[PDB]
Amino acid sequence: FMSLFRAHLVFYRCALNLNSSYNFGFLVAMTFVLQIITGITLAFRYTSEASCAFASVQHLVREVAAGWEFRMLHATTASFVFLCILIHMTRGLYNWSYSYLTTAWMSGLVLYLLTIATAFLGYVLPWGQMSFWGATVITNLLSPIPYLVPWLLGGYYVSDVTLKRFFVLHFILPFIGCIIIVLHIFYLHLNGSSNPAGIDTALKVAFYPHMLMTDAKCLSYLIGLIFLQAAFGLMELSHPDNSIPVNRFVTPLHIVPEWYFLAYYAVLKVIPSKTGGLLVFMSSLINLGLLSEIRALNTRMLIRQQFMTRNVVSGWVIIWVYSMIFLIIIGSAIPQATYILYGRLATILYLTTGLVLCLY
Amino acid sequence: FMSLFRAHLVFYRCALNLNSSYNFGFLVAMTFVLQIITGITLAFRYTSEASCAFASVQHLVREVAAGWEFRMLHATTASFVFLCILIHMTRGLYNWSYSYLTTAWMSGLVLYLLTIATAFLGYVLPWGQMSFWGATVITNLLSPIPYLVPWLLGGYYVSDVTLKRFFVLHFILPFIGCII
Amino acid sequence: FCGSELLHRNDDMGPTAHVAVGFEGVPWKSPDAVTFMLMQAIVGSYRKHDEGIVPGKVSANATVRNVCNKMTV
Amino acid sequence: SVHSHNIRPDKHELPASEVPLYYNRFDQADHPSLWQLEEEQQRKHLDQEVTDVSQLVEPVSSPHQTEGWFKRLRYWHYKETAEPTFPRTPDLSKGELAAGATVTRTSVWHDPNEPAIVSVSRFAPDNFRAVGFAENVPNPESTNSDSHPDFREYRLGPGSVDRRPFVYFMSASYFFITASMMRSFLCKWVHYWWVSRDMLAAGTT
Amino acid sequence: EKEPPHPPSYPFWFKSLFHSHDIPSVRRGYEVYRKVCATCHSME
Amino acid sequence: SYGNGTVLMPIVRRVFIGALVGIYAYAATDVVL
Amino acid sequence: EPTADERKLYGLKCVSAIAIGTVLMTLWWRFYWAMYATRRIDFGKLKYL
Amino acid sequence: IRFGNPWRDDYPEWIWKSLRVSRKDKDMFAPF
Amino acid sequence: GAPKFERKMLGSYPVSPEFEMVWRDRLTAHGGYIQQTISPYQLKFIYPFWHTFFARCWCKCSAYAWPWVWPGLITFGLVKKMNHDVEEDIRDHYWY
Amino acid sequence: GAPKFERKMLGSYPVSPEFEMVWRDRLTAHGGYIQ
Amino acid sequence: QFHREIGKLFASYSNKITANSPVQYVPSPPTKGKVRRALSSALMPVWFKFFRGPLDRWNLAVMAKYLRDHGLMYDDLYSDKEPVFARALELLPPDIQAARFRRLMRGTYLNHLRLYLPVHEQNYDPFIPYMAPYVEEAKFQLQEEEELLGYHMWEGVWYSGGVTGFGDKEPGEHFLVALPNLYGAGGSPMQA
Amino acid sequence: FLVALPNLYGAGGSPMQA
Amino acid sequence: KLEGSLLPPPHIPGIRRAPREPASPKMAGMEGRMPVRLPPEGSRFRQYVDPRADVYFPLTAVLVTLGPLYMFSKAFF
Ligand SMILES: CCCCCCCCCCCCCCCCCC(=O)OC[C@H](COP(=O)([O-])OCC(O)COP(=O)([O-])OC[C@@H](COC(=O)CCCCCCCCCCCCCCCCC)OC(=O)CCCCCCCCCCCCCCCCC)OC(=O)CCCCCCCCCCCCCCCCC
Ligand SMILES: CCCCCCCCCCCCCCCCCC(=O)OC[C@H](COP(=O)([O-])OCC(O)COP(=O)([O-])OC[C@@H](COC(=O)CCCCCCCCCCCCCCCCC)OC(=O)CCCCCCCCCCCCCCCCC)OC(=O)CCCCCCCCCCCCCCCCC
Ligand SMILES: CCCCCCCCCCCCCCCCCC(=O)OC[C@H](COP(=O)([O-])OCC(O)COP(=O)([O-])OC[C@@H](COC(=O)CCCCCCCCCCCCCCCCC)OC(=O)CCCCCCCCCCCCCCCCC)OC(=O)CCCCCCCCCCCCCCCCC
Ligand SMILES: CCCCCCCCCCCCCCCCCC(=O)OC[C@H](COP(=O)([O-])OCC(O)COP(=O)([O-])OC[C@@H](COC(=O)CCCCCCCCCCCCCCCCC)OC(=O)CCCCCCCCCCCCCCCCC)OC(=O)CCCCCCCCCCCCCCCCC
Ligand SMILES: CCCCCCCCCCCCCCCCCC(=O)OC[C@H](COP(=O)([O-])OCC[N+](C)(C)C)OC(=O)CCCCCCCCCCCCCCCCC
Ligand code: HEM
Ligand code: HEM
Ligand code: HEM
Ligand code: HEM
Ligand SMILES: [Mg+2]
Repeated sequence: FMSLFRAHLVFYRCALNLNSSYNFGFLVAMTFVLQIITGITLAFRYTSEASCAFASVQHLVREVAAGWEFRMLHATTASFVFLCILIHMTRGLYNWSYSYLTTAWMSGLVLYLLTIATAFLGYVLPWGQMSFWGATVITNLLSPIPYLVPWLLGGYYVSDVTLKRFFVLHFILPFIGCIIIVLHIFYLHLNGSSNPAGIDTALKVAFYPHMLMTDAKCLSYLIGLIFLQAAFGLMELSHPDNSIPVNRFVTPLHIVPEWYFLAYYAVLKVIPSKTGGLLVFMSSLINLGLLSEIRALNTRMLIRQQFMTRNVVSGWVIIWVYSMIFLIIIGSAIPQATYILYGRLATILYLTTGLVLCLY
Repeated sequence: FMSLFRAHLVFYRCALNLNSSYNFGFLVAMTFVLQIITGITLAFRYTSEASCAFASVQHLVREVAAGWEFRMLHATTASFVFLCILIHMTRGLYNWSYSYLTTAWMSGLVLYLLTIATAFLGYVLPWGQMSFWGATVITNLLSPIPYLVPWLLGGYYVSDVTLKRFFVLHFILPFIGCII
Repeated sequence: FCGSELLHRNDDMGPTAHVAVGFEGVPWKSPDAVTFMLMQAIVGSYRKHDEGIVPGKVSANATVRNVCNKMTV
Repeated sequence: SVHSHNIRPDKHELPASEVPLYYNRFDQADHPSLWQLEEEQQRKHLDQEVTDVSQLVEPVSSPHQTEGWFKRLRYWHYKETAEPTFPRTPDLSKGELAAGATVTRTSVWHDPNEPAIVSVSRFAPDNFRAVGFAENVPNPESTNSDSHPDFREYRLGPGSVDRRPFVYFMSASYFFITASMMRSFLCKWVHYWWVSRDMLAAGTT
Repeated sequence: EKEPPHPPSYPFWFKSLFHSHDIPSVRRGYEVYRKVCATCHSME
Repeated sequence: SYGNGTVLMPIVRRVFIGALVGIYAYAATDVVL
Repeated sequence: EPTADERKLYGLKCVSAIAIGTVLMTLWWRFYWAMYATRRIDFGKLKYL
Repeated sequence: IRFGNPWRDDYPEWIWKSLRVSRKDKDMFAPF
Repeated sequence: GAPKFERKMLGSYPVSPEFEMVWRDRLTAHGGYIQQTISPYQLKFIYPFWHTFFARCWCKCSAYAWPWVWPGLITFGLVKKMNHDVEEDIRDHYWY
Repeated sequence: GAPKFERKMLGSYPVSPEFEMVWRDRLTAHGGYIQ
Repeated sequence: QFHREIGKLFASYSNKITANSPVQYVPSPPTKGKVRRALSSALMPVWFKFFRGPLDRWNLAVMAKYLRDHGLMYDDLYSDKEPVFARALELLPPDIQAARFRRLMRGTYLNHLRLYLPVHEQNYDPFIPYMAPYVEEAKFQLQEEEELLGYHMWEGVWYSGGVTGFGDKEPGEHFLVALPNLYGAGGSPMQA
Repeated sequence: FLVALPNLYGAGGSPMQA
Repeated sequence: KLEGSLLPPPHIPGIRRAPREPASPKMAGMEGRMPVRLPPEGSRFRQYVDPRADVYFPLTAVLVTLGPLYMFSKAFF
């Protein structure tokens, strides 16, 4: 396999005008590696038994040498997984990368859904108040689908049997993801990568050493920022209620999931209908997938350069980004008629921008 | 990968005088598959906590639908893994297969050691008398090697911490075997 | 001595490329000049259309042997 | 390749033989060798000296073209719309282009005072060139601009100090820092594997 | 309901990157727990 | 088109479009009409 | 969390070391960036040496 | 205003001058 | 990779496996060129970055102004107007 | 596979990937046969 | 014979199209309806003056300044991964192909440095359509091939000869035909 | 093994046909 | 003399020349800006264009899009 290693990581030729916007695929991969290493290590001392799960995490931190380091690194790195993915996806929408890298885009979307499901499974394991009540709610939005809920839990409620099986699934899915990363890379190197200017060019150079040293430089920043946040606690990435034991007969005063799920949780909150809110979920994913066939939606021949430079009409991806930020604020607020009004305003922009990306 | 599938499982040419002595490599592979399927299924309801491990196996058999089938299939198939391997190795020694299939023989020996270690880890999990006292003894024969014992257990005796880590290793090693 | 490259790319002059590489050497009167003469002979030379009676694949010169056996052609 | 073309009929994007989008004025040479004379007798804008953005040449193309709801970009050239059985005949007197289906399925190439074999020899794509070709299209002499620096400004020449010792002390320092980071992470993993603080105390009695 | 008010920022020594706990004050707070709070609250 | 084996993506395109036309038509009849 | 002091003292040693290595890797990257950023390519004829 | 404006953008004259500065054959760190 | 009419090779030696991706993207140098490169051991490699700093910074910041900053200021303003109407709506319903 | 002096092919058509193992064990039918 | 009845319906609709097909060029009918072409003309003097007009003019200024900063033409922005444009590039004469090669090299270098060209190197019109004659001939060649050879969904042998069997001709371009060999040194399809 | 799988794309080839 | 970026073509036997538009008058509001052409003389677009509106476009664009949405949202949502 060493001829494959040198063909794809040493002698592979790349355009000279690459920059840091093309380095975040490597960073995501490295976050998976770090999670697998720290995750397996945590598994040696975790207990899936509901009556003792919450206690096994605390005892791990308070009694075991270096136990605090593996617990806090696993929690912090999870946040960096989703930040890197977000920047990774936004580059593609800025450069219309899916125009000719079609199966790379689709394979990526599957990886995104796999990572969402993995993170949701992991957040239930510590078995605090937010673990229990967040799983109860998010698993009810899927109630319109018949009998899709009572079986995944194996009971009449998020009981102790659900926790045992969420542990096994959480263990397994990341390694399946590693298989799909191989397909992702297959579809990319089939066509070759694009560049920031959106042109064909013969001014290319080998990956090693020029481009390999840019990936290495970015890795340093990632490791330093993870350890900075992990060891000092500068930002508030976790909710305090998950430091409280589960109580099935007392709901917390404010239920909100992790930040990387907040925006779409707000969209589903401002739509009163429960069935209409789930249809909105499918339409959004369908729109992202349809971009793989953007060449065929109009007979005019497209170009990769979108001309956002010095342009006062901006671009649709930029307008989406600010609508997402606006909704993260709404999702973190107490329900109030005024918040609901503006939340619906932003939801329209959040959805319309996706649809018009298929037009040109 | 379909050209590899047809090249090695459809058009691959073999001598006409093969017989059943050359069929036990396939059978071993199929036993691994069956163990992975039944093993993962058992893991959905097993508890590594020493104070409740023994009880979780019994409750699995006595209360859960079809729980007896997955428990007894996993235990029986393990015995057939070692019987097939034994017949598989004996054919090689009868025909001096290692004469020219050198790296096939060595790679096989590594697979044999991996399967031995996996089975030993699995037998401690139900946490009965033989689980505890068999691990205590077999882990003392390795006492001549310095400090090779107190760390694998993480304690002064086959305690509750050893059981948690034997579960993770037992989970992982079979998939490494599939690579080899 | 400047370490640098000067290359003329031309795809309209046949399938054969020509290249030369150089190191800084020593002057006539150097106490090490004789050794440079010898090092030149250890690397030696080779022509595909004029090997002689010793086939290049079995030459004693290691450089010739490695070049002639590359990709079996 | 794994990419298909999208040549199909379309009711909103009419065929280029009817709506060209690009500026539809072209000159026509009897033999393409004549373009070499045009390239030496016409003047080029890039040979004049201008100093302010306001003095740059104005394009002959119009900005008003593509229209529609949520259509962000407003100027295009080419399309893959299918051509019909009987396309529109180009008007050569107005400078219109004749190429492809508009040569094969029209009588645009007939000339009363010439044999057909001679007339149609002038309708290959190399025979047409858009107005403004010689005055505008650049042909660079280098990738580098004389207004920008290159290695002549930055090269270390005679009298310079050797850099090898510094380059390898840079790389060695990175590695003894990265080696220490790895050794510490492994030692912490081994500690985690060893007995905990609650069990070490129970053994003391 | 409404959002509760944000509490003020008191200058606790430990809030700095470079600072440790103030042990003399930790000792006195343990007397307060033992003689006042422990009558109704557990720390299991 | 003729000469390539990209044969599933054209099917995915027609299913996705159809699905979108049905979602936004089922919502209008419930809110507007 | 009684492990707060151990956590913070280890972080100072680590974040400072990593930062220094980040500077060194920046220099090593720009070392290779300059050979292609200062490169000259001429079409037709050679201009300058 | 030239900055950010597609109708006027160009470098001011003090940036074109900085690109013309020359330090050929100088090395202040040579003693190191 | 490259188009078929560009991938065609002039030589006949076989493509080695470590070079499979190189030759999948072969491109003909139409017209030719002359290349000059200096060894990195004989170049100043940090000063060039700062020598061109002002020009590079102008180009980048000018490109991003309209498309990113102008929508950001509008989003910031909407965030303030929203928070000003929430407070007034709480007092028109709960305060006496 | 077979020895080099047996693997040598008489034809020139390229070996297809699904047949890689077949031609790694080519053997000449010395003397011929009727089946 | 249920297949012969369906074939009769297809045939009736087919003969109707032919009997109503003209034998010379006829302008296409207006797309938009009369109700839509009346509102637009009534609101045009106000919509065009203050919105659509300045939108068109800003667009062309943004495009022209970006291209000129890099020394590029508009037609340089099209990719050789389009089958039509790839065929057009094969038909070019040497002089036009050489100038495009050079502009693309120079523009990648300028985008890498992020340094503008001087104003006196930007004095040219970037919107000259130098590819048009070759694009229209390419479209004609590929429309013939599709109508004469690609009018039916043909069957084939599956996973044989390096291809999947569903239409691909160049080998090893889909995952289920990846990794053609386990031993050996491989080879290039261009050296068969 | 460390030189197994020479190519990811293409149709491969035989060393006996070089 | 001629509109746009064209110059008088030289007379070369064998090259048929397309007709070229002559230069047209300018309007107020383009001083100091990079030139972009106006619609042709005989055209409805020329009767309605005014380069002075380019300066106000950054605001007009925000109002036609976000304006209606804000008023519709403040009335029914
Ligand atoms: C000394 C005293 C103290 C002071 C000193 C300082 C002290 C502190 C310590 C020292 C700090 C400095 C040390 C030296 C640093 C040297 C290195 C350096 O300069 O680095 C810059 C350098 C820039 O890269 P480059 O190659 O030079 O140029 C790339 C081009 O810019 C790419 O451009 P392109 O044209 O090639 O590509 C097009 C497009 C392609 O797209 C992309 O590349 C991807 C998308 C880019 C945009 C990102 C935003 C979208 C994502 C949103 C995320 C939302 C989060 C959700 C949570 C919200 C919570 C509320 O990208 C863009 O458009 C990029 C431009 C974006 C401009 C954004 C403008 C914002 C305007 C804001 C207006 C606000 C208005 C309201 C104001 C109100 C108040 C008045 O980046 C690096 O080297 C990266 C190193 C680190 C790797 C990442 C690891 C950490 C991951 C987390 C952070 C993620 C963001 C990281 C940046 C990403 C950039 C793409
Ligand atoms: C290798 C060298 C290195 C060393 C050795 C390495 C050794 C390891 C390597 C592996 C060795 C073992 C062999 C593994 C073989 C694996 C199979 C394989 O290779 O197949 C490739 C094969 C491609 O073969 P090919 O030869 O490249 O080309 C085939 C044709 O000849 C030509 O076709 P084409 O080119 O025209 O188009 C092909 C296109 C065709 O594209 C499609 O047909 C679309 C496929 C993706 C659809 C979903 C994406 C999102 C779309 C929007 C949302 C839609 C929602 C549904 C509603 C739709 C409207 C009704 O396919 C792709 O784009 C590829 C995508 C990659 C899929 C891989 C997934 C494998 C199965 C595992 C799935 C696990 C999912 C976990 C995450 C979810 C957990 C909840 O892929 C397939 O065709 C299978 C597609 C399977 C799709 C599964 C989608 C599951 C998720 C659906 C969405 C559910 C959302 C629910 C949300 C609920 C919220 C509460
Ligand atoms: C805020 C945090 C970020 C960092 C600080 C801010 C960033 C700038 C810091 C200053 C560094 C640059 C100094 C000027 C350039 C030096 C190189 C050079 O060519 O200069 C001469 C050159 C002209 O000379 P020439 O005669 O033409 O050519 C001579 C050479 O042969 C030309 O040959 P060459 O071009 O091939 O290169 C010569 C080579 C040779 O250079 C040498 O002379 C060799 C020096 C060997 C040592 C290398 C540095 C290692 C330091 C590591 C830390 C200490 C470790 C020891 C233990 C510490 C224990 C506490 O240069 C180097 O290798 C440069 C070494 C210095 C690297 C930068 C180190 C900064 C951080 C230091 C502390 C560590 C980080 C904190 C963590 C620790 C504490 C918690 O002039 C310039 O390049 C122009 C100078 C103007 C540029 C400076 C602009 C500064 C203001 C902008 C930044 C403002 C703040 C950030 C704003 C953005 C965020 C809001
Ligand atoms: C009793 C109360 C009833 C209330 C309900 C409403 C009742 C309204 C009755 C009105 C009756 C009188 C007016 C009738 C007009 C009829 C027009 C017509 O049918 O077309 C004729 C005619 C059709 O002929 P055509 O041949 O099709 O021509 C089409 C054009 O070619 C088009 O193409 P073009 O190339 O010429 O144009 C360029 C094109 C392309 O331009 C571009 O792409 C450029 C874009 C640049 C954008 C740059 C933005 C940068 C700044 C970003 C700022 C940050 C944002 C992000 C941050 C967010 C943070 C959260 O521009 C556009 O696409 C324009 C976009 C307009 C968007 C407006 C959408 C408003 C939606 C309001 C909500 C509706 C409900 C939603 C759902 C609710 C839940 C169920 O069209 C025209 O001649 C043009 C007329 C255009 C008029 C547009 C504005 C109409 C406004 C009406 C009043 C609305 C009031 C609402 C509030 C009321 C409160 C009480
Ligand atoms: C068996 C491997 C080691 C494991 C045990 C040791 C602990 C491991 C932790 C690191 C220890 C330090 C490394 C050893 C020193 C190496 C020195 C050496 O011989 O190098 C030769 C040289 C030394 O530097 P040099 O090139 O200047 O030396 C030239 C030769 N001299 C000086 C002798 C004339 O290094 C290289 O060739 C560098 C190659 C490029 C690699 C760049 C490194 C950055 C990494 C970026 C990618 C991210 C990696 C993470 C992947 C994760 C995947 C899941
Ligand atoms: C992309 C990969 C992964 C992601 C995104 C992820 C995410 C998470 C998250 C968010 C938590 C909850 C942290 C908390 O709030 O306490 C968690 C916990 C956990 N994860 Fe992971 N994980 C990944 C991989 C793995 C793997 C591969 C394993 C084991 C093989 C693992 C084992 C565990 C365990 C045992 C816990 C419980 C301990 C705890 O909650 O701190 N994880 N994971
Ligand atoms: C585990 C998750 C992922 C990993 C490990 C990963 C990895 C990579 C890597 C290493 C690259 C090449 C380097 C780079 O461009 O950054 C890349 C490119 C790419 N990725 Fe990802 N990716 C992931 C998720 C995604 C997602 C979610 C998408 C889109 C929805 C996506 C779409 C793309 C595209 C289109 C490219 C090519 C960009 C271009 O060349 O223009 N990937 N990916
Ligand atoms: C998981 C364990 C193993 C699996 C799945 C496996 C699989 C196979 C298979 C499928 C074959 C070809 C069919 C056959 O001859 O039966 C084979 C052949 C062979 N195996 Fe195993 N094997 C395993 C363990 C071993 C062991 C333990 C040895 C020796 C210590 C070994 C040595 C050999 C040899 C020498 C051959 C070639 C026999 C011949 O052609 O004469 N294998 N193996
Ligand atoms: C070659 C593969 C395997 C072998 C030889 C093996 C062997 C064994 C043995 C001998 C036992 C003890 C049975 C008893 O006396 O009760 C056991 C138990 C167990 N194994 Fe496996 N195992 C294999 C694979 C796996 C895998 C892949 C998993 C999970 C991913 C797994 C999960 C379990 C569990 C949860 C138990 C405890 C339940 C019980 O003791 O009945 N096993 N295994
Ligand atoms: Mg199209």
